[PDB]
Amino acid sequence: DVTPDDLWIVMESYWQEKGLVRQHLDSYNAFIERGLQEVVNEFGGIKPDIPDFEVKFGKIRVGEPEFQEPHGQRKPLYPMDARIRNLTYAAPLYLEMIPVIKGVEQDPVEVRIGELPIMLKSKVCRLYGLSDEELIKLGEDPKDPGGYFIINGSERVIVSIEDIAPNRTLVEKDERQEKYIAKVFSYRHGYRALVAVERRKDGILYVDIPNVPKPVKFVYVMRALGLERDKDIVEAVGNDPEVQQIMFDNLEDASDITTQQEALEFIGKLVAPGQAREYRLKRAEYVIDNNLLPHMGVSPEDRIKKAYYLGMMALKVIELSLGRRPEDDKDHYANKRLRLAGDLLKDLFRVAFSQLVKDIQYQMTKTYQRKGDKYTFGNIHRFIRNSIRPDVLTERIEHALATGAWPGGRTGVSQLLDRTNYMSTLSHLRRVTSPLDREQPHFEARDLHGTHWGRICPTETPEGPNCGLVKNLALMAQITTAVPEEEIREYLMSLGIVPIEVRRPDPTLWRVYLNGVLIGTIEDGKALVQRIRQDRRSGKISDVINVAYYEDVKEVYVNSDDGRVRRPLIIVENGVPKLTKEHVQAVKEGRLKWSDLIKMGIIEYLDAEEEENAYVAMWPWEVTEEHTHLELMPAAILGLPASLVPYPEHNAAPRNTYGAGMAKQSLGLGWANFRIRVDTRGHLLHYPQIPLVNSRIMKAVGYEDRPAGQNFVVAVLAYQGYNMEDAIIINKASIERGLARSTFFRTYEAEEKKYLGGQTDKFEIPDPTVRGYRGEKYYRNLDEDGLIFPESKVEGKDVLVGRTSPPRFLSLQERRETSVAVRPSEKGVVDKVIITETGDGTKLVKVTVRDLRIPELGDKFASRHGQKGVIGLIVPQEDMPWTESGIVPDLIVNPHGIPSRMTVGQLIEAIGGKVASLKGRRVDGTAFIGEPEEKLRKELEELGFKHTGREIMYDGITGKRLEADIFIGVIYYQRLHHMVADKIHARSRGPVQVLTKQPTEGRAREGGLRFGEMERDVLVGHGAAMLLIERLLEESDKTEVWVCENCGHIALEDKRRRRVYCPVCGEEERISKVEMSYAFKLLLDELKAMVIRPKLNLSER
Amino acid sequence: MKKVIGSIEFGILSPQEIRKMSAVEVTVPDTYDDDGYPIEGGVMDKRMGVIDPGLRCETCGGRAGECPGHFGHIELARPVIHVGFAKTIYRILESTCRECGRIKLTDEEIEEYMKKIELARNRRSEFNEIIKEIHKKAKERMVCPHCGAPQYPIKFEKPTIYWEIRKDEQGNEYRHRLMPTEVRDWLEKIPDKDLPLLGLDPEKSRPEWMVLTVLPVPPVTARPSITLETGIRAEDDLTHKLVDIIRINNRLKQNIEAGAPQLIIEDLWDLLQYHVTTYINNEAPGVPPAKHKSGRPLKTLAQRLKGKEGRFRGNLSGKRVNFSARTVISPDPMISINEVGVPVEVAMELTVPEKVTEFNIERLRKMVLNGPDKYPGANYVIDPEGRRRRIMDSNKETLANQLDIGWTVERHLMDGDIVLFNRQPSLHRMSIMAHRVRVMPYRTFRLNLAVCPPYNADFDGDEMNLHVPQTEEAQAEARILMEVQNHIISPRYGGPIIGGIQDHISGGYLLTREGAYFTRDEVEQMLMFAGVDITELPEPDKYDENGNPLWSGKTIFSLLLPEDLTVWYRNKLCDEPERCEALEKLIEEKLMPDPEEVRKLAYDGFVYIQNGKLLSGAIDKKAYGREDGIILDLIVREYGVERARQFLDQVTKLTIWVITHKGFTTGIDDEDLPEEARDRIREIIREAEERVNKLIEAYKRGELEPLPGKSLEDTLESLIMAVLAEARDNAGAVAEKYLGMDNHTVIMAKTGARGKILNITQMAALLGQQSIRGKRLYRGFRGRVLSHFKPGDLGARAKGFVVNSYKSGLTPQEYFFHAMGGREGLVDTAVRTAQSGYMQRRLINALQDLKVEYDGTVRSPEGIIVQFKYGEDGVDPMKSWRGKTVDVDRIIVRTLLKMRG
DNA sequence: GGGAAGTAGTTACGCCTGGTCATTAC
RNA sequence: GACCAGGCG
Ligand SMILES: [Mg+2]
Ligand SMILES: [Zn+2]
Ligand SMILES: [Zn+2]
Ligand SMILES: [Zn+2]
Repeated sequence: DVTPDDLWIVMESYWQEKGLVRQHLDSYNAFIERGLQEVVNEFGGIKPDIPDFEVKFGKIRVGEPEFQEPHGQRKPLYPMDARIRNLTYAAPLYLEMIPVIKGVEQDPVEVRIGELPIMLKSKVCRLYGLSDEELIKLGEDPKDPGGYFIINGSERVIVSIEDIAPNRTLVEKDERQEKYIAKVFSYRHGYRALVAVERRKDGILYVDIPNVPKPVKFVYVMRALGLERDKDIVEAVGNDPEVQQIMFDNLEDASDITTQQEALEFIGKLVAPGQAREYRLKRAEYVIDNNLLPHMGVSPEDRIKKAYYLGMMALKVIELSLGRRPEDDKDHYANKRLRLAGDLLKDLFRVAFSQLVKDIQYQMTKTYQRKGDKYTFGNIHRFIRNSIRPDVLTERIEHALATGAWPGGRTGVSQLLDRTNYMSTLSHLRRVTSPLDREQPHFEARDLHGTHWGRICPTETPEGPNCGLVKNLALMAQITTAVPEEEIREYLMSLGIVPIEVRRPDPTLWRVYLNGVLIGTIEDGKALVQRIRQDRRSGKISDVINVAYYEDVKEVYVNSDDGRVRRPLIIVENGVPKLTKEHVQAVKEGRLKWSDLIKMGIIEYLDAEEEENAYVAMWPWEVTEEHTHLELMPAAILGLPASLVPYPEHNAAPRNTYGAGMAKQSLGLGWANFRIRVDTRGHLLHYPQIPLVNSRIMKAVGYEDRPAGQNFVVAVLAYQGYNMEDAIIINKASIERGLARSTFFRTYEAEEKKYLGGQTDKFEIPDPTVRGYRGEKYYRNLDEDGLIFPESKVEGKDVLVGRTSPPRFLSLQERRETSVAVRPSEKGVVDKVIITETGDGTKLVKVTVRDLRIPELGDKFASRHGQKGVIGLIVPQEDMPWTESGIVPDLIVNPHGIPSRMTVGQLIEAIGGKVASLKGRRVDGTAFIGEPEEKLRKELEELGFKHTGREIMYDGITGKRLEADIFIGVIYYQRLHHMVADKIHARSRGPVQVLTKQPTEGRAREGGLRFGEMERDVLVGHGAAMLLIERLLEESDKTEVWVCENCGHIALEDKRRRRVYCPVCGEEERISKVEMSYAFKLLLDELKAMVIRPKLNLSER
Repeated sequence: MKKVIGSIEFGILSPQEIRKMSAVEVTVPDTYDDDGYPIEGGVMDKRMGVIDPGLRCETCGGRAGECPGHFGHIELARPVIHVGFAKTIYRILESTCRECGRIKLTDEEIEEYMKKIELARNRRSEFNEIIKEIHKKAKERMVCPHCGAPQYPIKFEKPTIYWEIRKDEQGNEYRHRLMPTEVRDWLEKIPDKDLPLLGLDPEKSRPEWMVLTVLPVPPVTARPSITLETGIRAEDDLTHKLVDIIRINNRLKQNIEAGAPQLIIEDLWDLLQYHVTTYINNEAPGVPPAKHKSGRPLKTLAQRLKGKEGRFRGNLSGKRVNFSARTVISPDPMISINEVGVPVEVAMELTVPEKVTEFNIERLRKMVLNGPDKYPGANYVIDPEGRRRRIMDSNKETLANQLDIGWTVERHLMDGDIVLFNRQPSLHRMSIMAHRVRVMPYRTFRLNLAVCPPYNADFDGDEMNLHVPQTEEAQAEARILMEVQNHIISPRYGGPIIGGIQDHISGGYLLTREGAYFTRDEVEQMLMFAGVDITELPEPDKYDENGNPLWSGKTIFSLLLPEDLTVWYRNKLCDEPERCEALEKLIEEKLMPDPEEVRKLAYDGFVYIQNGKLLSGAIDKKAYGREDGIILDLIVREYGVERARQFLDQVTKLTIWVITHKGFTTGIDDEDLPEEARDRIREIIREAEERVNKLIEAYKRGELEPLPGKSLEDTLESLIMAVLAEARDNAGAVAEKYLGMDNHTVIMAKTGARGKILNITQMAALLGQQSIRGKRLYRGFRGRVLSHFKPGDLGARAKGFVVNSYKSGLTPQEYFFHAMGGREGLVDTAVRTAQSGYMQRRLINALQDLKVEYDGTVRSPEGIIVQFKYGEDGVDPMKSWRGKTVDVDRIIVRTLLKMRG
């Protein structure tokens, strides 16, 4: 037989062979191999206005990753070099152009059209296939999984958008009317079109088309595509007698009123109202051609197929009305497809190439018109080569990848990579985001779904408004690529399916769909689906094909596109799983791998469609004859960070969510090459440790090699108030011995920029004469070349690099001091100094500062069970209680926090950790398979202690034992990066905004806090008017304004003769002074900017 | 000398005012020359102001930081229509004669409507209703009653296009466009005698001024320029829009002067009108918004005044302040409730100005000598003239000698100063209170624990702000009106809000329970720790073996109560009510019972205090907890705030000491039920699940009478849910029964300190049914929630029921159901707050101005009486006795007890 | 006239971190 | 200075 401990061996090979970032690398490889060629072949060629010239496109190739120096040479590039020098890791692109003269092709030529960024560790990157020591020699961490870009020295990652199905038909119903709306999205060359057909109280079918405001009737739009005879419409749509009667009711609006061209006249009248009569026909024909179901083609010949598809949509609409089909569910995962890098990059490349071809056309036309035909035909190769500007492609791709604003209005496609530690980066590389708007409630979209089982982690999600709309992939999830569709269609046509054109559907015949479109009918689909799936199991066809059927409507669905999310399962036949013990043995030895298991037919992938027909058993001892599949490992449905929590089934869901989210913030050894690596911020834990109680998944995924957190001796006891309300108490001697000690990094950058002309910057110790020269104390440890010596102490406002800018035009002959200095509220020691050259010849220096941080009051500590707090008091060792066996607690936690949160897993982990430490072996706590509690309690009883986990302690001050036994154990704890040293802030006086003369904003620039409106309301509610006057006016902008009393305008004061007079009216005696806030003066000025005139009436006192 | 603004009046600027107030005319569409100086005649001309240092404004002298700026004007080539007054122009045009300027009304109607407008003019809605009738009745008339003349209808198309419908023939009509040069001439002829009928004002609002002829230019200071470090200039959007307008105007003027076909000027005119319309407002209906070079739509005058970042809600209502600080908070129970701990780093940065007098010259002179780097010191000194001088290491020994009467010194914070403490969001009025400063070495704010509830704060990463008043009036207002001890009673419901929390109740129960006894050293140590002034221990209560004296907990607790207090009630620990009845009878029969008789019949469910001696009962949340406290409520209403503060401090510290040394903990064995309890729970769950399949099969075979509300299925669902809820309650009953009071979790839950019984029954028994929006789980596959169940299943466990406890673990299906149920709390807490805050904003913006006059009436600012007596008896809810105007029985009882003794 | 139907206006408060801009053809 | 993305209560 097979026990759950055996399936773990098989499950390990999946991660050992495939990895964790497959959905990026596979998609990018598919894009590289085929996407570029398809995009190039879409355009065809260039048609300039030259009388006898035309260019045809050939092949496209991608070169090696290289960089070109400004002086001309081109040399190889490596990722660390690109990161340090703030360059872009890209490779050149080559294209073949075939000149055509007078209709005869010439010999081809090859030109470079630009550069393309390269995904790290892809099939074309320089790091592909290298060994561990090769990566070590190159400065890379072998644990790095890859799958991100390097843009201008920064690391960018592309998240996956959760779009809707690309060609399916979805029906629904709204309550504001009786409309039975069926809407589809049609995709062709990146263009999205929305088409809807529906009925209403009139009973007449109506159609909505983009760029057509009026909902033209159904028969009118059908007759525009031909088949005017009334028999043709009914034959096209359906054959049910009730449907026949409904259609006879529908026809009378257009059956004997219009013909094929008359409907064209109506459409032309609507699309072009009041325009030229001939204009209307062409406009209507254009709209019909390339705005109605574009995915069926834009040629005028495809109108019959378009009419058939529209008739099918209308048939679905009317079938909803009679209650022959339940309404579709939008949140069901069979209706949603993911967007990966290979398609977003395809769209971006498409738009960039579309710009480039037009630019080339313009350049060629202008050059030929100016120079003349003799120059163009003298050397055609040179004429083609020198007319290409390869920057419009590179710059447009790079800017879009850098900013993150995709063409088409989408935002947030590209994000900065989170490099706090291992778990943060690994979880960030597996994100899934929704395109909905954040502010709206979206009650239906944020809820969990039954189809999410095995495809989406149910516990890892943000906490704010982003809850529900951002999710993470599960561990068993597998994304799919796309296979060619023509081969699949011609294979499907060869086993009994008749074409749709030859035979009309009828209620006794099954329907067959391929990727959402109808292709034919068959007399028996129950045998067809079995044959197709058996062929897939045998190995005749690819495994990306999934087949499902619904007998209520007599339909069969076949899917072969990319973007689906699938999970693996074990095939069960005749109540016996197909996996045997010898298979597990062969996998363990190494003779058999996961791919071979897939090929042999033991394990198959199921998407959301096939799972409708399945009946999955959970445990190997629960299978019977009815079951069709066996679950591999239930513990793997959780995401990556959510799998760290030991005994996750003993806690409340919000606490598990808090722990999973908080596991991405703890300090620890992130990557091995942190010393060389240049980052804006960084952290390091001095003595990381492996958790004593852990899940077996973390060992497999490599978490044990980059841990984060330490084990504490925790006693659950109520101390003297200082640990109340989620506060913790820490021992002092433990801190003095290295517990929870960490270091903080920060990098500064300076550049010797070049200006317009001979003006330039310079690295130099500033002279006392130059403007803005700081005190000579600050330039204390700068070497004469202008750079600071390493390993020298620095305080706030100290200068790291001395730079003198050219003089600012009004000050002549006076250089400006623009040195780079440490932040005003930081402190540390210089660690390393790097000198290098940028991509255009300018010098560049980078300096890092190292600071040591010891725990103090306010620092945030948190376990992995969702319990968080801050240090309340630090206690000397001799004051802490001690157990009668010789143990002194390392941490104290209030017992009031346990019952409300109901985190029993923390107590379980404490008992297990103490038992593991006593026994000298780690304890397994992997979800539903870990060691049971009673076994741990019995083992603890055997080892000599008490089964309840309690002990006897003595008071550390009085010196006598307490009246109650105290729970005590060992618990894993983590230190978050929200330290108090980065939050303290105070302001008395400082810089102000230029426009409003109010204090600036932000801790970084000595800003001030904001006194919001509810604070004003609170002050009003107390009744302190003078406090309001002081806070809102005295400590903010305040000014004196001269006001003309006779006319109400603001007077003018002249410094040249100390005379004050009103400009609009000649008044010089009634001028008075008023005290008001500057912001109100700006408001008065802005009101006077418009034609509104505010008049002021003064009063005494 | 100093005046104040009394009133503000609004109107429309005439071209004469614009041309008179302007200081320069702008003609050149450029800002800066190659050197960097402003171009003469450009949009950055020096006459309109100076920003860059080193330049002087020749209009008023001044410098780069003391010149307020001056206006400019542009002479438009041809008039254009102001977009803000677009609809009003249409309403005026379609309600007046086309060629005489008179209104479409007769004299009798004019008099009748003037007599109506005369009254009810101060109101808004009535005055707007009156105007609509005039427009509606004058729109229909097609012939002027004053002069015989035909009229034509007018069509208005957004945003600034007017159409006139004229008849070419009887059956043929063509539409004519009205260019602004005709609309202005038409509007210029309306007499001012009938303007009030249209709703305007002849003195300062004239119809012909709505069509612009000259456009003002805001000064330089209203659109600053920022110089980038790269050398390129950054300019505001208004500058770009004005440059475009000037260029278009210049081209149109040149084309007009040089002569051109009508189709050229009639297109440049439209372009200029579009540019002006976008300049005034960039979100006008039916017009493509102007787009910047980066693709972002531009910000303009209309956008600066609206939104959450506009000039009204962004700067005027709230603005950033100067003297403030921000940091994390940590608990500190050793300070009194009206104090706050301040880091020495912050205390040396914020300063409090002080004026030197004859009673503080010595301390100030001592402080100045310490300089700005030792803790007690100062940073600045102000001479009587007004000069500000910085204290330095080379100036302190001589500046401390020049100090004399009249000077000002900006010293550091000391113990005794008063500051404002705030936590955001500020939900009610108790979110801001004043505290006394107390300096601490470390770098976190220290807060007493009994002050947490009003702030709603918790020590898990929270932060708070601190503000320091600067003027003596502000300090006095904060000291008198904003003290912490003045806000013990909540104004919402007239009950205590500041009180014990968490351990302050558990320690009290441990101290005052039955059988508690203490030795001499513990009693002396706790009394010294609490701060009680005692110099002699009372008589011992009982003797242990070897003759060790012992004191009871009630005797120790009685030392904090005032001497003449007397009260009795029943707390939450009442289990058997047949034993409190005897005590109530004994109290009723004789108003002052013999203490021995009461001590013989003591019970934890009945609290009784007689002349400051606690005779029976135990401490609970009803003693001094929030919104339930009785002793605190009596103390604050009969002895004063100071006595309440002293009692609060002493009781909190005593309870903390009691809980610290006796020991208090919880473990995993606190949810260990015996075998028979588990068997009973299993049988209950079994029968509950069994009696649902019968209902399911009954519904499957008809045989079920539906409830009249909805169809049969909903009735089946309701019955199933009721059965499951009753099952969960019944299962929880036995778990409650089999856990005694000795368990620490039961102690911590039944006294209201933390948690509730539902947590206990969820931890030690089945979780129960999960639901979303009040209905069972139904999302998922067609006919089933999960793939592991047969389609079309309505069983108990197949749609959400969980038969496991948190201790016994959950199967994967139950785990998924629990996560599905738990997502709802997070989404609800994310969603509700937005509409809650919007409603609070509306309510606070509607009811802000209502005061209470000296007559007791509540009046609106205009003077309208809202209430003739606040509430209906003039009683402040904060000072009421739990809503009641006065508690009669308490007064009667206390007076009778005082006299009959 | 009283039924569409099409505008028009809103959607909690702070704080922190980092990254990008701010034209181009001749 | 304005935008974008991610976090904290
Ligand atoms: Mg909190
Ligand atoms: Zn005046
Ligand atoms: Zn000036
Ligand atoms: Zn007239």
